[PDB]
Amino acid sequence: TNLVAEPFAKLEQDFGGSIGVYAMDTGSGATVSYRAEERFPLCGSFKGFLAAAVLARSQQQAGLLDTPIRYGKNALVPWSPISEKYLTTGMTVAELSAAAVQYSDNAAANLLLKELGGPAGLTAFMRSIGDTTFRLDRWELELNSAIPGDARDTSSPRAVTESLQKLTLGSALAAPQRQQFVDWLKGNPTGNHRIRAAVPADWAVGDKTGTCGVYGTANDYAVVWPTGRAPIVLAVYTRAPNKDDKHSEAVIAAAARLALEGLG
Ligand SMILES: C[C@@H](O)[C@@H](C(=O)O)[C@H]1CC(SCCNC=N)=C(C(=O)O)N1
Repeated sequence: TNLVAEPFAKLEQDFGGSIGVYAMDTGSGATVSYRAEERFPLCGSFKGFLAAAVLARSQQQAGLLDTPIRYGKNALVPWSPISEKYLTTGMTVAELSAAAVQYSDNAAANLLLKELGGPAGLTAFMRSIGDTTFRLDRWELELNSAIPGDARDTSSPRAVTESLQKLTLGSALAAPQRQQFVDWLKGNPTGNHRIRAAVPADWAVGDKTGTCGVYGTANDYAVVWPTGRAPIVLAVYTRAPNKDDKHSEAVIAAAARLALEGLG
C-alpha cells in the first residue's frame, strides 16, 4: 500500500489539502484506495443520488416521474438556471431530476428533496441500498458549508463508489430507470476537467460533480466504460483547511488518473 499511496500523498501536499479516492474494477474486483473511509462534504454530488432516489420511488409509484410540480418564486435559490425559467409554467419530477443532475440546479434539488420528505428522506433511501455512511442533514444552500470537523452532509469515497455501482450497474434500479440514470450521468457537461479529463476519449463516462465554494472542497464520482471490458466505478473528493483555500479541478483529474492506472 506504500507504493499505491505515495503519489496520492504527494498530490495532496502540493494541493495543500486532503484527497480521498476509491476505485473499483467491477469485473475483477480489484480496487485502489486512499483515505477511502474518511468523510468528505458531498456538496452538489448528492444530486446524482437524489435523482436515483426519485427513479427508485417511481418503481413503487407509477407515474411519479410525470407528476407536475408548480412552484412559486420562494422555491428559487441561488444557482437555479433551469428552474428559474419555468417559474411561469412548472416542471415535472423527471424534468427537475434532469436539471439537478446535469445543471446542478439548486431549486430543483430542494423541490425533489421536499417530495422525498426532506434531507432525511434521501438519507433513508441511501440506507435502503445498504449505504450506512452517507448522510444528508441540510438543504441547499446550507449543506455546502463544508466546515472542518463537521460530519453533516458528508460521505466517504468508498461508500460513494459502492452506492454508485449498485445504482448504475447492480439491481437497485429496474432497466428503464437504470438507463435513464446512466444517460443523465453520461450527458452531464459540468465535469469535463475532472474525472473525464483522465479517461481516453474513446471510453464513455458518466459523472456528477460537486463544488462547495469554500475550504477547497470539491469532488467528482463516475462510471467509466472501457471498450469491451468491465466498467470501472470511482470517486474523488477533496477538502482543505482554510476557508479561502481554492479547489482544483486539475488535482481531481490527476488523482483520478492515478487511481485508474493502478487498477490492473
Ligand atoms: C451550488 C454550488 O455549491 C455547486 C454544488 O452544488 O456543488 C453547484 C455549482 C457548480 S457548477 C459547475 C461549473 N463547472 C466549472 N468547471 C456545481 C458542480 O460542480 O456540479 N454545483
